[PDB]
Amino acid sequence: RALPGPSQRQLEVYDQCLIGAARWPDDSSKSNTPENRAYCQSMYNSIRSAGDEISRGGITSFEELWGRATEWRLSKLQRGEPLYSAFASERTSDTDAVTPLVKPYKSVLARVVDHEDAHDEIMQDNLFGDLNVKVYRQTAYLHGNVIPLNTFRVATDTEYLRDRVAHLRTELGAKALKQHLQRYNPDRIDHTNASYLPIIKDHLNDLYRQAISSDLSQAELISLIARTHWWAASAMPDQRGSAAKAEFAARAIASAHGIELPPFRNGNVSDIEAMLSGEEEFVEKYRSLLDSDC
Amino acid sequence: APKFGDWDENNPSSADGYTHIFNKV
Ligand SMILES: O=c1ccn([C@@H]2O[C@H](COP(=O)(O)OP(=O)(O)O)[C@@H](O)[C@H]2O)c(=O)[nH]1
Repeated sequence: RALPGPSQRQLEVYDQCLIGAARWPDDSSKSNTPENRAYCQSMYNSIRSAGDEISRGGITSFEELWGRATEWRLSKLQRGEPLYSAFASERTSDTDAVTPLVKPYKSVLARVVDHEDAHDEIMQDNLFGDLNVKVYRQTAYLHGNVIPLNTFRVATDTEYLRDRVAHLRTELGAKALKQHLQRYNPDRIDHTNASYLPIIKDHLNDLYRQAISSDLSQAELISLIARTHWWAASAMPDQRGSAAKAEFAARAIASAHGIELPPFRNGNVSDIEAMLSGEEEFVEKYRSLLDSDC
Repeated sequence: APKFGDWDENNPSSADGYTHIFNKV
């Protein structure tokens, strides 16, 4: 059964231009820019246009939807073919993905360390040696099976590091020390093993198929949107741009039912909030990562 | 002791802050 489709009651522009922003709690300067408002409004507009087609039966599978997200995102790249390739390619199971917790991701270090669910662990390094890391281990549950996801790690004997890093540099070379920190920074996110992504992807068509019901209440819809957001963002299916695509898709399904979600709150980067939480936590906290204030 | 992470000050070898992909070992 067909669906309403995007609303005609649109968010005020000031809010369009914040759809898919990355409103870092430590630099919402980039949220305010002319280009980033331009980027966001475009995402706003292409979400609804995907919105239009979910309503009509056009987009049959979450993978098709994710394509639309990817097509959109690529047309915003003014970068070139190494970078184009990345935003357009799924992560393959023969690689790992890693985000070092340098700028602009510094706000995250604190989020891991004061996180109730964090462990204290020992991380054994070939260059620095042994390290105390606060470790958050995101895990989903699916069919009743446990799927590790992203693993945050923050190194905590900081003094020893700055000393040891400076030490290590001059021998191997920054060249050879950079090498190491691109992949093995004491502070880093290690993302979902690309191997889990087939079953996650199957799971997402399942959710997608469910959420393009007609019979669902407002509550159970938003739940299913938060989830789809939650899984897609946390799987990080692509080499780059996953956060942008997750939000786009989560929103396109909303608009297909005639919902108009607002921007996310400031300091609430959607894919990080998702990554740093479990599923039901995020589903319930969802409506308030959103700027729902008149 | 330094802020978390701030042991990585002015290091020319500071990683870049975006997702990198590597071959599995
Ligand atoms: O010029 C840009 C590019 C991206 N984003 C947003 O910032 C985050 C960046 O993640 P994305 O998945 O686009 O790329 P990556 O994190 O792999 O660089 C996403 O929420 C995007 O919507 C933005 O506000 N402006």
